[PDB]
Amino acid sequence: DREAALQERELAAKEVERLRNIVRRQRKDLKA
Amino acid sequence: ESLPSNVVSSAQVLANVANLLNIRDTELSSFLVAMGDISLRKTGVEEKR
Amino acid sequence: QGAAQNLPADVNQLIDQLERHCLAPDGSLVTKSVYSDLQLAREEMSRE
Amino acid sequence: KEVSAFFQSPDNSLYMLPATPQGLARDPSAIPSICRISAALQYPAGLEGS
Amino acid sequence: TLEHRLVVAEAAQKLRLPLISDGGEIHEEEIEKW
Amino acid sequence: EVRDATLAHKAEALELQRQLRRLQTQYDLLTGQSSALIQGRRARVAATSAVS
Amino acid sequence: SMDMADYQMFLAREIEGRLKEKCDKLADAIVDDTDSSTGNRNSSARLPERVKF
Repeated sequence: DREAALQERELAAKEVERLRNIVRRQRKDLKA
Repeated sequence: ESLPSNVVSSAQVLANVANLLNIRDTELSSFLVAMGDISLRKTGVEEKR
Repeated sequence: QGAAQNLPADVNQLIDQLERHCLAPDGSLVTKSVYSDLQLAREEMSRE
Repeated sequence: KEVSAFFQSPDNSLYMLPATPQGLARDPSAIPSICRISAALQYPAGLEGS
Repeated sequence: TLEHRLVVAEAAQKLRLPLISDGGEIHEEEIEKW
Repeated sequence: EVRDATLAHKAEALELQRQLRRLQTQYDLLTGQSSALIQGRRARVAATSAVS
Repeated sequence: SMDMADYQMFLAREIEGRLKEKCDKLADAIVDDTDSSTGNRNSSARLPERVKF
């Protein structure tokens, strides 16, 4: 199950990069 | 005849007892805190975490 | 090095737990009076 | 007679416009009004609403 | 006409109801009327 | 092992998942939430230039 | 006294309309929050879930 867990781990980890900068760009500009 | 008319007309609107809490000033606080910041309270820190 | 990492968390926890018991004193109610006032706005909305 | 009109003209009619309809802040010593909610006057007034 | 009956007529039956909280907030307009 | 790591990584995914939709909705709802009361200005200002 | 019977046409559009069409409209301004997308629920999304939200 490690290989099955490995393929879903990277997708569960790749989201962090796409869930920081867009948040760093939106919630900052949801204040104007 | 108009006592039961105008009184309930505001009263039926004023049945929204709960939603006023962010309406508090002029619905502007609702526009300021009911979604402007409470939905932003999480997302403000939902990147630093 | 490891103990130094916990120090910012260590200095926090010294008074953080007691500040719930410090909430009732004036150390918090100067701002946090709303809790002792039970939603100091108007106690939610009844008539105001 | 004369001084009353000298005082009525700038002080009488303009008084109600903030008096009842939130304008006076209704005892602005009522801080949570013009500090939490009715502070919306103070929110963009950089020179006034620090 | 009913707007100006708030001077004494409508002032003496329902205008003074919120005076329990309007110490000076409505005292400004009754002193216009008194 | 990675199955245990998935929990550390699903939390690394799920916890940050329900916040982008929040901001995206915010970027599509908060742009007009504040404007939903400015339109009342005209009704409140017409007679201001009258009694004065 | 004359304002008693004359109010048959006061409660037509003026004191029944403007009192009603602006009490709710201002009170329904709140739903322009997260509830803005669900425009049909705005009538029923004020009392039960705004305190929940």
